[PDB]
Amino acid sequence: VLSPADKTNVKAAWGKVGAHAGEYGAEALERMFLSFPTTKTYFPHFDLSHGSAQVKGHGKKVADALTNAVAHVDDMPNALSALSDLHAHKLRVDPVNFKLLSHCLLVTLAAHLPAEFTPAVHASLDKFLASVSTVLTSKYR
Amino acid sequence: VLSPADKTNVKAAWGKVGAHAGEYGAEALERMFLSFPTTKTYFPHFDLSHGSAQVKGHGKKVADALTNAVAHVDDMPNALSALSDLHAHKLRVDPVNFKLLSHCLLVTLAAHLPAEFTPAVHASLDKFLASVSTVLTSKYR
Amino acid sequence: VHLTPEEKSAVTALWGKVNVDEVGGEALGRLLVVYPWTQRFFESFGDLSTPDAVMGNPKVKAHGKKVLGAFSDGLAHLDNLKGTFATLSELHCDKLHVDPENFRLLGNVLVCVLAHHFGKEFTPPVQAAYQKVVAGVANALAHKYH
Amino acid sequence: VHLTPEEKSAVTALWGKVNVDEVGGEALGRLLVVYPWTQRFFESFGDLSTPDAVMGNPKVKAHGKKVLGAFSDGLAHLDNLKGTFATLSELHCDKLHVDPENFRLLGNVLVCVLAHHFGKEFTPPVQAAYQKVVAGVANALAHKYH
Ligand code: HEM
Ligand code: HEM
Ligand code: HEM
Ligand code: HEM
Repeated sequence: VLSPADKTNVKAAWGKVGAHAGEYGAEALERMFLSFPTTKTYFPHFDLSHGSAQVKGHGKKVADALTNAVAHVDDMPNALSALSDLHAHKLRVDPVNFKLLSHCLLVTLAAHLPAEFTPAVHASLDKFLASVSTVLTSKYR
Repeated sequence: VLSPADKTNVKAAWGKVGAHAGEYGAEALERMFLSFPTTKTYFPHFDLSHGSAQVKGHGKKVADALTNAVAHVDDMPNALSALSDLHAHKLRVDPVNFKLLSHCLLVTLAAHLPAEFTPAVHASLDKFLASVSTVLTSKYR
Repeated sequence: VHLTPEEKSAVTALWGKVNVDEVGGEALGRLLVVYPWTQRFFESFGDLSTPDAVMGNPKVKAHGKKVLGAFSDGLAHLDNLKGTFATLSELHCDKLHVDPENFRLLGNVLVCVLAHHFGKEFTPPVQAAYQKVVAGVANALAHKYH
Repeated sequence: VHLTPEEKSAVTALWGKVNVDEVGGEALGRLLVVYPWTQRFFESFGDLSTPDAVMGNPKVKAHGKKVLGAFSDGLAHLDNLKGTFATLSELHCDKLHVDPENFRLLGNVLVCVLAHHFGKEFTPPVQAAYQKVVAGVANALAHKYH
């Protein structure tokens, strides 16, 4: 569960994030591709040069989904249920790789938010990406 | 998220356990310590020799807590609140281990149940040891 | 990998007993049941869409014998699983695009299947041995990956 | 493990810029903050029951030092970890009883702490190379486990 001081934490690191959401989406993915190459099995239809516009584009869309689950922290179920049926029924990404992309977005945030990246915030954002990963893998079986 | 089917399957199976549930629960630990020797780092007080009282004893306790989860299947959180506290606050076993012992327990069912371990039984038992695992690790952070 | 010869025997012993075929269909099948997102690779196979359907699907069965055959293979050659499996490693990266994590899942399902089939002959020690092999063989299949 | 020339070179170069006792302290402590069941080995150390307490706990910060310092030295045997680490592996299995999952948890909070430290100098390529290093050191820690 996220306490309610987790929520504070997430809402006011992501509001930080603001209007770089995308770009940081994008870098997260690059980080993941380079540092964990097996994730690239699920992208064999992308050009995965860096700065592709497919990576771009996907990074945006990952960060607006996270943007929508920080708006709706208290019911991310209901908020995410579109993209949980997508990844359950369609995309079928093995659940391990949700910790690898959570890893690289925490690294990205840490890289870009040197004032707001406290211990306490680390902790809350780690938690928050674990919950969005469980609500994504929720409908898998 | 356990279907009605799944319930059934699982009542069934653990039904069929019976009164060997303690014996079973020993042999799953055994299997765990031999196959995934890291897991012994949480029991340097025990004697983990084949036939150990101590493991037999523990294994009874595991078993019974699982019998209680099956009783309970609609309000596991409840029912397993104290041992969620326990393991959170006290034992502080890393959540990767939970997997390890749930596969060992499958392993032991498989070995004892040549009839009732069908595919569909296997899948509900895996989902059900997963959701046990999730409850026991819910209060860690 | 690293056996003990009291582990290399208990593996070779039991695997003379294995139907490949049979065990191979069963392993694959259960994969696909238990962990259905695995069926992302198999969409050319036919209807997967509940348990009897996956276990009696003849295309499951066929492929299930292919892989356990190659698994077979690698038992003959224990102590260099990477230089056995490197071609097939390459393949399931560059052609098939299979996450290695699916190697681990089948390994565990296999163990499942051995236990169900052999009963109280698949003791704890034998398990342990078979664990080290399947972990071995996953790791050997993932070697090629970039 | 094996890293390129250019991999190795980019590890070595950042690390020259690292204050081993501050980064050691930081990573220790954020271990114990973000994954609070890590706390189980440490309840000599005194008052862990907030993030501020942890981070400014002396015994924390000495222990950090001393783990990082070892890791430091390690970076100079990156062709030979497992021999580097053999006897610590040992230790930490047979007398410390540390489940080697904590090794990996420390290696990914180390990474997060470089990034916070270095900002945009901790590029994706340089990430990647320390991920390789952090994994090597875990698995060399873990090598003598039984
Ligand atoms: C934090 C967790 C993640 C979030 C919030 C999330 C989000 C999203 C969103 C918004 C889409 C676009 C769906 C508009 O098409 O329908 C999608 C698609 C995509 N996802 Fe997930 N994603 C996550 C993790 C993962 C992981 C770990 C991987 C695999 C390593 C992955 C692989 C994919 C792929 C293959 C697609 C299709 C993309 C092309 O075809 O567009 N996702 N994701
Ligand atoms: C199904 C998953 C689990 C079930 C149901 C469960 C249940 C229990 C019960 C009922 C106890 C006794 C609590 C009386 O002491 O209260 C216990 C104790 C303990 N558990 Fe867990 N447990 C699980 C998994 C694990 C795993 C995966 C590990 C470690 C690999 C672990 C390590 C222990 C330890 C170290 C004790 C203390 C043993 C004393 O020293 O006797 N547990 N568990
Ligand atoms: C034990 C581990 C495994 C072994 C030894 C192995 C072996 C093989 C062999 C021998 C083939 C035929 C190869 C064309 O023949 O040159 C193959 C292909 C195939 N395997 Fe693997 N396999 C392994 C596990 C897995 C897993 C767990 C998945 C995914 C769930 C997988 C998905 C593929 C698919 C999609 C092909 C192509 C299927 C026909 O072409 O559509 N394999 N494997
Ligand atoms: C980079 C990974 C690590 C390295 C290199 C490392 C290295 C060391 C060194 C050099 C010692 C002193 C050994 C002499 O006492 O001999 C030690 C002791 C210790 N480590 Fe590790 N360690 C690592 C990770 C961990 C982790 C993650 C934990 C648990 C969370 C851990 C728990 C301890 C404990 C409890 C001891 C005993 C401390 C004395 O008793 O004060 N270590 N470690």
